[PDB]
Amino acid sequence: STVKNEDGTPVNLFEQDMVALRATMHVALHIADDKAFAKLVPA
Amino acid sequence: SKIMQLGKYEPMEGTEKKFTFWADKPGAYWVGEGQKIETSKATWVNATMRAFKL
Repeated sequence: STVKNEDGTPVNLFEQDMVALRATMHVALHIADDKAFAKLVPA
Repeated sequence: SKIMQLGKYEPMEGTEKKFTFWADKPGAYWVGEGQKIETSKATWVNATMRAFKL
């Protein structure tokens, strides 16, 4: 649905003879202590 | 019987017989790379024959 033919119709992989690869991953992040980090910045 | 001489026999158990034949065959399309492939269609037709008693 996120790619459209010239005529504006959505791409159909079967009726249009196409192949497509999907890659997916799940990732989670947590800061255990908001105070444990510091930054040096140019004045 | 000259009909039995020239014609084709057909095994017929009942007093009636059914025939079915292809009539239409699908078309074919030139399609550009990645173009939509147009559909096509097959078709058939039926015929029948019945017996009489001498």
